[PDB]
Amino acid sequence: KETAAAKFERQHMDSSSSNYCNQMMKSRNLTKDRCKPVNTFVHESLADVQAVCSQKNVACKNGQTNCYQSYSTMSITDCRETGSSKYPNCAYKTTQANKHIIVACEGNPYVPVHFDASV
Ligand SMILES: [Cl-]
Ligand SMILES: [N]
Ligand SMILES: [N]
Ligand SMILES: [N]
Ligand SMILES: [Pt+2]
Ligand SMILES: [Pt+2]
Ligand SMILES: [Pt+2]
Ligand SMILES: [Pt+2]
Ligand SMILES: [Pt+2]
Ligand SMILES: [Pt+2]
Repeated sequence: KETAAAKFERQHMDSSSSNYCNQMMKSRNLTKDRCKPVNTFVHESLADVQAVCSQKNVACKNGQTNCYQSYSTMSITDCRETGSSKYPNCAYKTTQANKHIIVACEGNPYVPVHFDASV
């Protein structure tokens, strides 16, 4: 019964080390049945990420036009499973950057529902 907006917050928001991704991928239920291979966390306020839905309108990867690019760079952590990672012992490399995010927005209130990319 999780909404698309709630799922985006669970997978992609960290509004709060080398082991960050190992710990975060676990606590967000992204290693439950399989190791989710790639995931990005946004290290910004929920308000600042929701505001992206009023910024630069762009096409999404899938061809819809409800995508938005952040005008500002944001603090993000990229998590990517190692070559040698095997479930249920899921292993991630943690990479920090300052990049624009692209999100899909839907619904009322009009908030992020899908992490399209970082640029
Ligand atoms: Cl969707
Ligand atoms: N930027
Ligand atoms: N971060
Ligand atoms: N997403
Ligand atoms: Pt951070
Ligand atoms: Pt952080
Ligand atoms: Pt930029
Ligand atoms: Pt989606
Ligand atoms: Pt996602
Ligand atoms: Pt997707």
